[PDB]
Amino acid sequence: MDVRLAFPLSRAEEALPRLQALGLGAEVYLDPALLEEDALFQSLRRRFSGKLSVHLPFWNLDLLSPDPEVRGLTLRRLLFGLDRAAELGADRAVFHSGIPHGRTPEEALERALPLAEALGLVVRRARTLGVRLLLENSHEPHPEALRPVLEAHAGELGFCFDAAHARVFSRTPDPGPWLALAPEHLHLNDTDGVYDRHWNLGRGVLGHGAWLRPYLDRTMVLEVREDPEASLAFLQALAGE
Ligand SMILES: [Zn+2]
Ligand SMILES: [Zn+2]
Ligand SMILES: [Zn+2]
Repeated sequence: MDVRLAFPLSRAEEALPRLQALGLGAEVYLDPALLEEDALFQSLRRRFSGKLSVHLPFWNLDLLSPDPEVRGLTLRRLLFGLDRAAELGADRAVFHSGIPHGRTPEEALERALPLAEALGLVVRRARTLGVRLLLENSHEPHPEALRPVLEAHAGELGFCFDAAHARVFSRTPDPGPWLALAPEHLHLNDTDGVYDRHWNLGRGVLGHGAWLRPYLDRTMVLEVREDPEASLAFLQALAGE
């Protein structure tokens, strides 16, 4: 199994020893404040070899923001993040759609093709660099608003499924409709069904045993804020039956 630990670049020193010890890959979140810090990228690239992907910046970003300066910043953040991903030898880079929380299905759907268009330069940059670009669900109420973005890009854009985001932020809490988008990348954790807890698998309400087994051959990222061993042990028991 390709199982990776999520951590911010800002906590790499702290997460690396634990990665080694558990034989995990990495998905590194590119702290916007740290994007220009050449030495941190050099240090990481030397100190880790093993499968690596990145989470592109996302906080307060949206390619379709009504604020033109936010749109500009968002584009710069995604493109620079992709440069850094390539430097770290990342296979994949994950990003959010930028959709605000609480849009209606109609509002989310209307953003789909404008988003596909706005992603033109980002998809092109990823292609040039040899980095696979993945869109993750966040606040979309239903997977139908992501489907046209994927289709417009005709296989050049992949999907990362985060089940907790569907459960706590969307109007489609069941994993089924989201799984129908064929995620190649899974963001794994558990939640109480109220907050995006980033707890270990087995600790919450998502019932991964009921739906996750078919996806164990895909890249899985433990997006867990506590020690991730319990999730790795969950995955291993799931894999053995
Ligand atoms: Zn994410
Ligand atoms: Zn996620
Ligand atoms: Zn989350």
